[PDB]
Amino acid sequence: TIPHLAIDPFSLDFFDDPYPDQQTLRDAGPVVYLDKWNVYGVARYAEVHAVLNDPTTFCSSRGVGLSDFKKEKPWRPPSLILEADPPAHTRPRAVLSKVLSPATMKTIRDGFAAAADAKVDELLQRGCIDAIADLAEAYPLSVFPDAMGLKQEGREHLLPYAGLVFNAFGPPNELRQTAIERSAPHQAYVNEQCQRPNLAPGGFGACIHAFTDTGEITPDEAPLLVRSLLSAGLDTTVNGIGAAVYCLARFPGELQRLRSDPTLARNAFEEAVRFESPVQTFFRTTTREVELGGAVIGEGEKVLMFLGSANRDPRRWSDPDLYDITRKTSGHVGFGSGVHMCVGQLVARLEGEVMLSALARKVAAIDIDGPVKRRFNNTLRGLESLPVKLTPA
Ligand code: MH0
Ligand SMILES: CCCCc1ccc(C(=O)O)cc1
Ligand SMILES: [Cl-]
Repeated sequence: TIPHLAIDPFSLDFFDDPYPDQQTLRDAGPVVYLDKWNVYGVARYAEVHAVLNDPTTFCSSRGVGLSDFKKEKPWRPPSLILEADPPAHTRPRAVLSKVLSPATMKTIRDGFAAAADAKVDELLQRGCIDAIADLAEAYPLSVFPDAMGLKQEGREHLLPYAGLVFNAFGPPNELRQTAIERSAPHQAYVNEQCQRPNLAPGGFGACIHAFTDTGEITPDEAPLLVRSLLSAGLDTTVNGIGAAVYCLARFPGELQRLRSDPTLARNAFEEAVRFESPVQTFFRTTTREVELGGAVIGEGEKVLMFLGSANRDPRRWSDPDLYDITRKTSGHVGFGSGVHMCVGQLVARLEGEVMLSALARKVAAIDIDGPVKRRFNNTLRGLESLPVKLTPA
């Protein structure tokens, strides 16, 4: 009654061109079974959205990766927010919400925007750049580690530690095993910067530690909460900004509309998050037998959500394969949905907005002038190299 497919969604063939296989998964039915890894899969918008908004049935405490924490030891201590269900999740989420709050964005907006404008000026003087290393990576590295309050030395561990966290959500393929086999130096760096003494005052990390007085989190919880932001806060925005530049390179008609109204910068980024979905997939675990779209799913089973596929489901979106910077993007699941919805989305949207704003005002054309290279990750989608030529406005 549930179709069985042999598609491996964690194979290099799938990462290269996931959209044909994603249509196959959507059209096979609301719920499929993935024989390769012995998990259920949901790829339409309706079921992906329903799983995300039923945290009691589809829990996160047994892991949001393939590994089931009731069966295998986690490779690192589980996240206190990402891999926690209510009520345990509520207090750490509230703290992170207040740290990354609307009121907090007012404190950083001018600095984030100025660094965005400075970087575009620096790239325009170079002309032929790599939009990944020189922009998608360079810009967030110049604002987020400082916003975190991190020291200057050692920041080369941040992106490797991030790509390790997102590879480790996947199955035990070579991508995951090769990452974990090199983890120790990055884990040691990250775990040290989470201690209150090593975080500059006024930064995100210090603010989390200051929330131990309220009774929302204890002092021993604060280091793992800083770890969350160092795990989720950098590589996702890199891939998001990378995707936006990619989209503007592939759809010059949208760059022209953006140039003619730079207030579209925020929705241009949001649409790139829908269109590319930097976070492609992750898992939930069923706490009971549950009927999902006419198919019953036993207790203790892993359910794989295709977030990128749900952001391109024609049953929910009009012309989903088109990059449209004036689309009503509200309702996309690129930031998740429900109680776990990305608590750092204001930081991501801010970085994306001010960077697309800088490009909208300073750049007249973005032309790909070199081999594009994809970066392969079990959970992240994005580019390794994007050779582009920037033409000043
Ligand atoms: C500064 C911090 C920060 C930034 C920036 C950030 C940027 C991004 N993120 Fe995202 N992310 C951050 C910190 C988190 C946390 C701590 C959590 C876990 C929240 C919870 O309650 O479990 C999270 N993000 C949760 C999520 C989830 C939902 C996970 C789940 O349901 O299990 C998604 C899909 C996500 N993110 C995507 C993205 C994308 C896409 C971007 C950027 C374009
Ligand atoms: C399922 C991946 C969502 C992004 C993410 C990664 C890590 C954390 C964390 O370390 O808590 C949170 C969210
Ligand atoms: Cl770690």
